[PDB]
Amino acid sequence: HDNVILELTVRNHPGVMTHVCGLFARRAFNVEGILCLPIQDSDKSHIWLLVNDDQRLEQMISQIDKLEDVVKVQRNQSDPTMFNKIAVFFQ
Amino acid sequence: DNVILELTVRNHPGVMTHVCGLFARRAFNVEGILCLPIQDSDKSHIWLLVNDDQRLEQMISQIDKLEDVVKVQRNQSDPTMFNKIAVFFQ
Ligand SMILES: CC(C)[C@H](N)C(=O)O
Ligand SMILES: CC(C)[C@H](N)C(=O)O
Repeated sequence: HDNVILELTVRNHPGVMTHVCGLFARRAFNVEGILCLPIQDSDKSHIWLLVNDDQRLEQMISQIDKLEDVVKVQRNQSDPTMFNKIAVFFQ
Repeated sequence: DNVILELTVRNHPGVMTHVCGLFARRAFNVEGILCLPIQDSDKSHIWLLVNDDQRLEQMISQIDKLEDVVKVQRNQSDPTMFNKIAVFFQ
């Protein structure tokens, strides 16, 4: 499984997830898993995307950070099996 | 006060943009998301944690009408699933 996990720190405002996924949509780029949780006592959230490793990711990652509501992006700084662990309880 | 809206959708690019776009076009914030692929299928499950809202009534028929949304279920998952997940994440 050549997947990578992008962990985004975003503003918790309407529209943010549509802007982020929209960038994958415009590249015909499937997102495999998503988690989004608010960060307590803040106006921000984390979004985790699970996507396949692709030669276009580095430029897409740069495009994600340029979004006004994305304050930060990390790649493969999350538990690599988090979606396998979550799935076990919720399927 | 929150509710989970549960979608079965086609696991294809742009599908999550179409779903979240419905909320964005109403300035309706989404508090929690989980999306997981359904194994041995072309579908994924999406759980959306949102404020139970008079607006969420009008939205629900809009979501169901999306070509790529296979099924909509509402209030069938305890909203604490997101608190349970959260105890394990930074
Ligand atoms: C963080 C994200 C899910 C944002 N709350 C939105 O509704 O687009
Ligand atoms: C199901 C959803 C996350 C879809 N795979 C998409 O990339 O929009």
